[PDB]
Amino acid sequence: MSRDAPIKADKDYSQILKEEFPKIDSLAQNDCNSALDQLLVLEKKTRQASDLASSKEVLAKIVDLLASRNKWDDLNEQLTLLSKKHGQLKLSIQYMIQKVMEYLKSSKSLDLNTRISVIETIRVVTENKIFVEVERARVTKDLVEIKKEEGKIDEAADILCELQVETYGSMEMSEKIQFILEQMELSILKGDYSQATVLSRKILKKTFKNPKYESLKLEYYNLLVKISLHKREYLEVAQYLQEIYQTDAIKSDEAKWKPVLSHIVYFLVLSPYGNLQNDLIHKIQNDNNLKKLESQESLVKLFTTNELMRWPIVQKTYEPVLNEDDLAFGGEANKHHWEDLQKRVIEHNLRVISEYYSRITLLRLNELLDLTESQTETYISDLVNQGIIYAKVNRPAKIVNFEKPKNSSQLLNEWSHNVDELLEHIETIGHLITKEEIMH
Amino acid sequence: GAVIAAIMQEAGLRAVRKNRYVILQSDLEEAYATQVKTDNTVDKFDFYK
Repeated sequence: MSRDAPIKADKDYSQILKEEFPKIDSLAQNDCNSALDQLLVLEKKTRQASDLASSKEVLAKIVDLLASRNKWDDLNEQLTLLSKKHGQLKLSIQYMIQKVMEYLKSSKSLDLNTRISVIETIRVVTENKIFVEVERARVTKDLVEIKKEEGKIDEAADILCELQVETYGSMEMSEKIQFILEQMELSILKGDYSQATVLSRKILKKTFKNPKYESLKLEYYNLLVKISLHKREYLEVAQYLQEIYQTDAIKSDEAKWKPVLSHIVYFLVLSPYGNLQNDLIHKIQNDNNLKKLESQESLVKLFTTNELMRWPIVQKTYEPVLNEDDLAFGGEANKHHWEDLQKRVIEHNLRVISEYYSRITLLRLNELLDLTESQTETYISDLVNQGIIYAKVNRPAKIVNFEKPKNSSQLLNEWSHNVDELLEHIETIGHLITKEEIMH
Repeated sequence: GAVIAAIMQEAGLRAVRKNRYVILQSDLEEAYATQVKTDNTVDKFDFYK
């Protein structure tokens, strides 16, 4: 580092011990300790450079042993001990570690190795601050995969979720996206969805702009479909599939967009009214690629336009069609997204009937909806709390008066305007009579 | 009252960093730590003790 004497002299010695490289090897075959004793000397120098040369020898020696679990503990330990003392500067020993760390990866061919290796790696890097930390997490992560096949899937997932929140400057944008995606998946498997919302917001939508990041954009939004679908917010779920459809890769290729559009229609319907909900399902109603499918096309069309329809007949239509399409209705907790399809159909009929029918008997309304008396009243009530419609339902079951009782002033206002339209209408007509007679 | 108004606002700055829409007690404790340790007179008061 300092003076001009260490650069030359130290290098000179490492050359001399690199000519004496076969000597170190031959002794290593007879006993480990004899050759080990040589590595100790090498990694005490004062120039940073001469330790680069020498940190090949530290990696090579244990390779010639091949490799020994007991011996493994010591090599990684010796490094840790050298780091605290000096390491020829604390920045120096981090590049040494980085060289030996590739060997750890590729040594791997046992469970046995993997377990010992994670114990050495976690410790080293707690006082380091570079790319070492990415690599530690990654090798730790091999044992995570293995932990998945155990009861330790909850536990492992946690260990690892913590780590990547610390933003290392050593990662590239492409690596940063990938590592956080891994965390989001582990949280699904953990079954903690609270963790996953914090990880989704960690990376941004404003990191995907160039076609380099195209791939990781697709995995990103697909992951958010599940996180939400579990919390049953069905409008948000439509939204992610719509963004995947906006992706260039899906757009270009005919095959890729097929299940995505199908899925789009389902979660938009499953969403209960909202005016935002309406403009999204009308946007999809315009799309050309949907019109080739006829099952999704009739479904979207039904819900958009104002119709009266009955639930076991709609159920009979789409039971052998849509209900057997997986990741919508054919999953298990999507059996209860099928059940949900009914609520959305009987809310559609309530909205229609509210507008057009000013009054209808309750006895009748029950029949058309395909519900029992009790379940009709509670559904009317919930939809009046949520402030969309208004009714007055009798408990004797004589009527339901789907109207909000009209106000005196508005009625009179409405009447005064009609009279002005009659007088305007006649005033314009008289001119056009004159026009037609003379032209004839 | 002002420092306490600065606390919630600075905590919710830290909210964006951490990438949450909620403020926790960890945010509050750092908000507390600073904005209240201005000047050094420690040295001067050694000889005015």
